[PDB]
Amino acid sequence: FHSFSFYELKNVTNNFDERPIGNKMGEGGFGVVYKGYVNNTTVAVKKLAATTEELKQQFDQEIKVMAKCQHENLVELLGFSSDGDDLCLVYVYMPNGSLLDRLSCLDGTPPLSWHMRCKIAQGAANGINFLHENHHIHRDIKSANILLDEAFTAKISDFGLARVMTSRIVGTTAYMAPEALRGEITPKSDIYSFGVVLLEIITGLPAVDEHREPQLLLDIAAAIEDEEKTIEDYIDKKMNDADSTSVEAMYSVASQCLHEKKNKRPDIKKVQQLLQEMTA
Ligand SMILES: CCOc1cc2nn(CC(=O)N3CCN(C)CC3)cc2cc1NC(=O)c1cccc(C(F)(F)F)n1
Repeated sequence: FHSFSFYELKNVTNNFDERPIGNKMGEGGFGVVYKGYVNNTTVAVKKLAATTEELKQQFDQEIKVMAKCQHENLVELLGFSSDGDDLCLVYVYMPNGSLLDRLSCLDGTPPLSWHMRCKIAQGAANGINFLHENHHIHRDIKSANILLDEAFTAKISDFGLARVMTSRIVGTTAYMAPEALRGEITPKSDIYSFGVVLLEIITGLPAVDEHREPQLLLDIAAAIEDEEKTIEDYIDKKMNDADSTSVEAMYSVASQCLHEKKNKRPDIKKVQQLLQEMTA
């Protein structure tokens, strides 16, 4: 971890080339992620962009929680830049991008095997466990914020909103718990959001598709629980190694996570155990 010059980060991203394939790898609400090469390693450079004050607060927060953090299932922050006109965060490069992009087979990548999906589910849950052990709430758990390294190891990203009620309601609505949408801040909200990620993994479908019926993946769960559908009907067809048994084990974990009453949901510790029993 050390301070980078804005102009060094500009240089290694070809002046922040927004063309893909180009240096642009992804983007979100809080900025664009660029491929760079600094020191003697390939790096991800997140140039932050929209409130200018809230943006700087999310920047300082990310640094405060991740500056010294090292974990198997969390991204590694290598440094930052605030000396230029734009705020930049620099991470270790995740060559296999986001769980979302790999579930979508973006840029012609092969579909993730059920085996790969199970290990990624366990990894992410191990990442969320470490945060809850250290009394951190993520507040933005989703397939886009689960990155995959050279070995498809799950790495949780985005700690800008990482932390009771609140005034400014923040997060990705497709993944947010009912109480999180009301402004409640609790680690039980992360468990819910993880439940939506498990539905994405089982189905290969994004949490929200405006051109889909139903539009929210949450409804598919609701439809299955009301005996109209079975999970069997929504299992990702782009797999050859998926067994109904272990699929239903993961769906059972997803269902418990997606309980509308926060207190009925399992803790992250119970989620890990149920996901281990799934494979063991
Ligand atoms: C945030 C998603 O951004 C990325 C997308 C990526 N895609 N590809 C692969 C890729 O482009 N292709 C080309 C064709 N081959 C076949 C394979 C797929 C690697 C990616 C790495 C990405 N990000 C990071 O490394 C990263 C790491 C830590 C923190 C962050 C943060 F966002 F928080 F800032 N980002």
